[PDB]
Amino acid sequence: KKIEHKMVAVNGLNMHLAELGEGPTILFIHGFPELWYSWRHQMVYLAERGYRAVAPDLRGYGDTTGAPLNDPSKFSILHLVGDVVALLEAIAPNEEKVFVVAHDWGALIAWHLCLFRPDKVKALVNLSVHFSKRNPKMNVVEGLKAIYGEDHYISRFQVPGEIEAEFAPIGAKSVLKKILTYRDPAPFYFPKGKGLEAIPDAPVALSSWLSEEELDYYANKFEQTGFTGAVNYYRALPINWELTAPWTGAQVKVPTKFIVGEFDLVYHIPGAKEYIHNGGFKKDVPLLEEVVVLEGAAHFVSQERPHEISKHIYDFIQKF
Repeated sequence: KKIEHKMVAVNGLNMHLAELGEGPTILFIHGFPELWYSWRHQMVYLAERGYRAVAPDLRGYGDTTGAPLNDPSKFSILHLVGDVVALLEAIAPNEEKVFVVAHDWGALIAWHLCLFRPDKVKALVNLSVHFSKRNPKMNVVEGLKAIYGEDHYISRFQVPGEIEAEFAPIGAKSVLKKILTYRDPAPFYFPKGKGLEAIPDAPVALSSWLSEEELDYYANKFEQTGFTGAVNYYRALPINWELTAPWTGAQVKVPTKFIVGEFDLVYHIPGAKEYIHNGGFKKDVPLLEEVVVLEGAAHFVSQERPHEISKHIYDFIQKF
């Protein structure tokens, strides 16, 4: 059996969904700047082991249509979780709870899914992005700008049109290659006018996990769609901060496994390692199982270390 692609009408969107296997549903949620395609290895492994793997393209990505690119306010965390809740109702009508696997912005969506609707998630495997406790004093954009300054990627992503104009002359393939092959623990810097010049390159041998065919799949989708839908998620971070005040003090009560690559830039945010390892993470997420750090791996662990990630998912969900 091959991977089946369908379109599902949900939360005002026409959402592209890729599917493989039969049995209990596992929803895979991708991050930035990625696609359903990022789960290619895991869908195969889990389907061959008696699970039904479902991976959509998210609001503003790939073959998912309907979101107003001109309005970043329609890319809030409330809209994104709304999309996922609607999807699950449409595609898993007979499972009250499903398994969720998520990465990066997908992981952020999944954290809030669990906060808003724990009645929908039986267990969670999150990659790269740890639970981010709301800072009472400032939003994420402001907090990271205080640490890393004006050229931080999240800061530079904020003004509509700006980063799109920077990527325009460079091309989708060169931007995507530069990001996917990134290994340095520093955040991305996009100083005005300087293209991809502020981004360090790793030795070529360390990206042998990414074929030219794989890179082309990503590049071809993003050349068509552009980067606006994807980047809009970061533009909604200031409103996300305001809109999430009701959940100050709320815990995630879903059984959870967290996995991160050693060199993931997110893992190197000041204070992140302390939060993760010394009790803060477990206090917000009481059913957090043992945290897994992948030695010698960077941000894109589902593609860089597919066997390790696939087996970690299988072993976790088999416990339920």
